[PDB]
Amino acid sequence: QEESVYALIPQPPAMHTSKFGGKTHPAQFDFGQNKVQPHAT
Amino acid sequence: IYKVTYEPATSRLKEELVQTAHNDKINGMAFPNEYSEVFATCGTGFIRLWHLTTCRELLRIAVPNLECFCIAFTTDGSAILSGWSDGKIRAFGPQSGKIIFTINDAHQKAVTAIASTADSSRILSGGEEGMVRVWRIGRTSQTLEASMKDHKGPVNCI
Amino acid sequence: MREVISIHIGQAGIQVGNACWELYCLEHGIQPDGQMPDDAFNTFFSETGAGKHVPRCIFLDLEPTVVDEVRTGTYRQLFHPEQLISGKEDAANNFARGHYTIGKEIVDLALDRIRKLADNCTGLQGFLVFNAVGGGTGSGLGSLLLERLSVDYGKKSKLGFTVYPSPQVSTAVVEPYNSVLSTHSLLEHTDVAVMLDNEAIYDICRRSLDIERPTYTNLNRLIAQVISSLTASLRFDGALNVDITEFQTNLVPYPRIHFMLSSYAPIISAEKAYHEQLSVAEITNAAFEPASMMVKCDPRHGKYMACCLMYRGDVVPKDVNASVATIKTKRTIQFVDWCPTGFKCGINYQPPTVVPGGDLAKVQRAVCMISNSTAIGEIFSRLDHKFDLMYAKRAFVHWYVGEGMEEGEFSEAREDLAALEKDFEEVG
Amino acid sequence: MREIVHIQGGQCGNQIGAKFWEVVSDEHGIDPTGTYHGDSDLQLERINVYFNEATGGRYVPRAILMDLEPGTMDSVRSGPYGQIFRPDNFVFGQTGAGNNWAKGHYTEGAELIDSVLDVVRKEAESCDCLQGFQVCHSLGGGTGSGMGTLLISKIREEYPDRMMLTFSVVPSPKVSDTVVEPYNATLSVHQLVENADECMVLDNEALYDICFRTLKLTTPTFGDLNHLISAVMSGITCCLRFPGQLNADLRKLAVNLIPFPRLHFFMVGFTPLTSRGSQQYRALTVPELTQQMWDAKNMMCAADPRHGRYLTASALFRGRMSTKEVDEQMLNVQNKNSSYFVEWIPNNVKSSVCDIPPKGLKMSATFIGNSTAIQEMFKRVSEQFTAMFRRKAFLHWYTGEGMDEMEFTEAESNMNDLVSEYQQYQDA
Ligand SMILES: Nc1nc2c(ncn2[C@@H]2O[C@H](COP(=O)(O)OP(=O)(O)OP(=O)(O)O)[C@@H](O)[C@H]2O)c(=O)[nH]1
Ligand SMILES: Nc1nc2c(ncn2[C@@H]2O[C@H](COP(=O)(O)OP(=O)(O)O)[C@@H](O)[C@H]2O)c(=O)[nH]1
Ligand SMILES: [Mg+2]
Repeated sequence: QEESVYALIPQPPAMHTSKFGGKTHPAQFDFGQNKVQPHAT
Repeated sequence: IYKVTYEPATSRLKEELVQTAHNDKINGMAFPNEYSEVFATCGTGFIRLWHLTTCRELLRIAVPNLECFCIAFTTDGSAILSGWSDGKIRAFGPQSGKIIFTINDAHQKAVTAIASTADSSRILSGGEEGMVRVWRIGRTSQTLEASMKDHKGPVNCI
Repeated sequence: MREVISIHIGQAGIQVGNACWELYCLEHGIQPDGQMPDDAFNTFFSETGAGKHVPRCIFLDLEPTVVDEVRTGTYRQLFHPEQLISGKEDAANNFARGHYTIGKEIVDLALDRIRKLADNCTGLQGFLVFNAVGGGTGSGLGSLLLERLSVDYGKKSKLGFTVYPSPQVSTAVVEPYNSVLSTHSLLEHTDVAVMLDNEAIYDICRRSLDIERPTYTNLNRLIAQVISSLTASLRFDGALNVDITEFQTNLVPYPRIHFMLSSYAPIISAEKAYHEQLSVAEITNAAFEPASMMVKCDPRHGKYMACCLMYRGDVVPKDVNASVATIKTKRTIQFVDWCPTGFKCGINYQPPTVVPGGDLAKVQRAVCMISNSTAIGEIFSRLDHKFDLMYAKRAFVHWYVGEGMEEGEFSEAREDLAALEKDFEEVG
Repeated sequence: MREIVHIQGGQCGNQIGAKFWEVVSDEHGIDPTGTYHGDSDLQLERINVYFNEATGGRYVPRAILMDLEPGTMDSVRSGPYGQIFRPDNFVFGQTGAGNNWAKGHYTEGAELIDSVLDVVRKEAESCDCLQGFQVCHSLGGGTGSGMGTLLISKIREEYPDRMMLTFSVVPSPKVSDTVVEPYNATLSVHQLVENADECMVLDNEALYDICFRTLKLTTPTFGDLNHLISAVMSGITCCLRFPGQLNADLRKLAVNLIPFPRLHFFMVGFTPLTSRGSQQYRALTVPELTQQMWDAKNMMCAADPRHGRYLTASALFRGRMSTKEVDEQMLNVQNKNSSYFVEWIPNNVKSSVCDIPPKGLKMSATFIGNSTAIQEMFKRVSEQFTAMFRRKAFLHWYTGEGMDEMEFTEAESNMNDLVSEYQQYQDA
């Protein structure tokens, strides 16, 4: 309504990976055993 | 032109509008200043707006009975002026909303040519009964001055 | 006037509620039948019109099978029968059920309690959220509840004591997922969040306590010893009485970093006290020892942004400032450069109380340390691995999507973790 | 709250249910008259999960005995614990099923559902909060398999929220209990893949080794095997009936176990099982329960788990014990023999505990395994089916009931896909 025929038609990332990151291995942990074997038990 | 797809399986009938076209005797063309992508067509029933790359008409501002003549864009990018067979000029906008103003009895009958100043401060109207006039236009107040430029016949162009 | 609201959510929520509330009833001579034979108890209780001292807490859960034990245990004359909220069907270790299906139909009840639990409250310090992340009720209800608490009070402070999934010990398989979903809802809503893992507290019971058959009832008898030490200033006289707002101002540098560690010392058997003196000097060296952490994080891989030390018992400030001074010099402990300070210290003259049948020893000096460190990114990146290892196959998803959830809520709650770990690296 | 309704289909079901309701009854200290004669208040608090109060202090089970040829019902209607059942819960047909899956599912079964459903709803609505259904089948014969599945498809739609269990006894590999066994097997499997939340599989073969190897029995009668199956069906709902420091509802046992909606076949065991001579030597410690349950001998199904990988697993310990020894043991195995556990699931065991062991023991357990060796039951069945459907043997009995033949092939494609689902997820 405002005589704006120019305004009539409008014409116009990887997350990251931490350094600490790592899978827990059965070492550096005093709660459990300290080996990994195929079919021991 | 409609594409009516009907399936009797569920008895469902849906229509689509493929293409539209003007009715008859497109009177006037208009380009918005410094714009080569959209244009406007004044016809014998109402004003339609189209664009360049595709037909895909944008809107149809309707006036029921009397026909439009010599559609015009106010300079520098502004309202659309349209003089009708009534002898009256009317202004619309981009979405064109509601009539910006109606200069009524702008001529005796059937105003035929319409032009604007480069400053969008006055509007020329050449009528079919061989007369030329100009109206001064403020921002929200219109000025009806009495130029009365007499010409020898219908004003085809201004 | 110096009062807090103690919420317990889930099973481990009320599992620690039985340890904490067995402490305050004993620490103030409050018999299990309410009455005892001011402001020493007004932090946790509310004297009625005659004699009775009801607590100000709320036990919330979905399985009655535990909340009814409180109804039949010796602490049944204690609680207002409406505080012990319970449900009919449970969350079934499914974050969606605890958030979308079942959570929405009892929060309207729980909230009415809080409104009727805060009117008698004249000056409220802050809410106290005992939560167990890893279950539907712990993660779902907790998340849905916290958002409701933010929009009601906002200005009040929420403290989050959330048990976190340990690296090795895991009593579930899908506990990676609902532990991730909890972050997006706790982070913006808790004012500060303490963490502790069921695994780290196990080894504490091995070296120090020398107890070889540990059980959940043992560990909870340690957490209660933290909050008792944490809120001693609220209810017991002492040099440098430390409120909550003070505690919170000088510990959280940025609105994001509010995930902190805990410790306690001394933790010893009732017989090795005969082989030690446990001076203020000796304890504070053990609070900063990595094996005395209650979480399986290694502070030697990171840096300290602040620490807070709440001492208790026969302790005078001349020895606090001395033992703290010989720590800033120690090479192992690295403090991030933009804080040359970093210690808010608190002293009390009320030594830690001991419960009959407990494992700790009667001592006259005790320390509880709560540090905000940048090494906390470790335990937070393991989750970013197990979640990305199982979610690669959409395993167990059809349970979450079937309970009024979607697939976006997984990737959304995943980026929030990356958005967080950068914040633990921008501070380098 | 949290009630359970129980179905017994077929001759086998009407006989396992005899021992099941004998075992559970004693555990809750109720007489074959139905009067409670126990000692503790622990029996009464969760008695309504299986029974209903009645005038005179009786407790009548919530079972439904359905069978054609009521002859076998006349046995249990006459046994020692036969006086407890409601007589209106006995629904039976005057004719026979003939070990024919068709007429047990199409002609005769279709004549009883109109009455059976009035039975199941009459006692499904008396439940203030229904938890789920549980059935006991036999995939060899006609009544158990045929009517069982037809009962399920009616149940699956009427109650889709609740959960249906299935202790289906499947055929034996080395000996054939019937001749038309493979036809009844697949045609029933094709119903279980779509209309069952969980489904345990058992085998009379493996039920013989445990009595021939472990129990070292001499004359193992079905009266003893059913005392084995009843020991696991009682071992599942302990957390529903008895409190424990880590409870496990029936629903949270599936979401932690079934990654994809079609791998709902499991594998069970029980511990401890010793001779009457060896009970003098072997001790009862969590390290003992944990190795015998994990072994490849107590698997009550005839499928060696050492031919595939464990997707997930479970364990329902019973008896006041140390919750740490349980957690470190089940962990110790996964990383010990890491070749039988999948890698895209970091921790794939759930662990429950109960303060209440069996009636005559101090420690006990119960195992549930979801292994990719369960496909071996399907191969051995998929071949015996295609050896005789290839020549159209014994089919005039199945087509004589108006059956099609694509219902046979659809039963084979559905199976021969289920045998591949168990192989993508088994990368060896
Ligand atoms: N320190 C401690 N941790 C516990 C205790 N009980 C359970 N946990 C841990 O809490 C986690 C599961 O939380 P729960 O509260 O049992 O589950 P939930 O939040 O109620 O959700 P649902 O199981 O679906 O009802 C597990 O990892 C437990 O190791 C306890 O008594 N003390
Ligand atoms: N554990 C156990 N299994 C049985 C017993 N009796 C039969 N079964 C099995 O049930 C199978 C036959 O199915 P059956 O129940 O007799 O036919 P139905 O009446 O149509 O269901 C056979 O494989 C039997 O071995 C029993 O007493 N104890
Ligand atoms: Mg729980």
